[PDB]
Amino acid sequence: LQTKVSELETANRELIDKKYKSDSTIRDLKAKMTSLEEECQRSKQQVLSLRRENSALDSECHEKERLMNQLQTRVAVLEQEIKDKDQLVLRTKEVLE
Amino acid sequence: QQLQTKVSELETANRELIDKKYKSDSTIRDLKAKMTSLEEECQRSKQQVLSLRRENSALDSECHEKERLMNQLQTRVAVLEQEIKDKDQLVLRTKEVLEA
Repeated sequence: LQTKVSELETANRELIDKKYKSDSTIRDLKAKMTSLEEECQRSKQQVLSLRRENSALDSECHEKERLMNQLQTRVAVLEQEIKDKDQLVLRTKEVLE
Repeated sequence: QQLQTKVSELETANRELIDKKYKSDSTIRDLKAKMTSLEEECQRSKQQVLSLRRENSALDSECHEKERLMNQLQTRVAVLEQEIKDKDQLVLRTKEVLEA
């Protein structure tokens, strides 16, 4: 009789107490997620920053190499100019005999 | 205490809580799933950052060696350009004596 009233009072008090717990779980999950998407956004910007830095270094390595081949060519030209001038200095010394 | 109207009221209150509990549970299941993908996404960008930091250190060392060989060459050019000037001046002074 009044027996089923008690089984139902326990069931209700249990549901309301579970509703408090589920609500705080939702509040906690939403907060744990806000920090997480702020973290993911930070690393996305960090990746993009590092990709820009890498492109910059790549272009810089290209220019350095371009300038280097130019200097190696310049050295070869000057090294030959020396050889030709030393030989001219040698032939002048040789004629004064 | 002769009326079970509290049963009819306690059953309409309970069935309403049970239906709300289904909705709250799927919200929790959906938040937990949205978070698992997000944690996986963050882990993927962490490895992408680390990969890009390795790559950056490599390019930096490479740019440093290129800059080092360039300073060496610029110095070499200056030495050779001076050797030329000194030899041309010797050739000039010999020409000058052969005139006087």
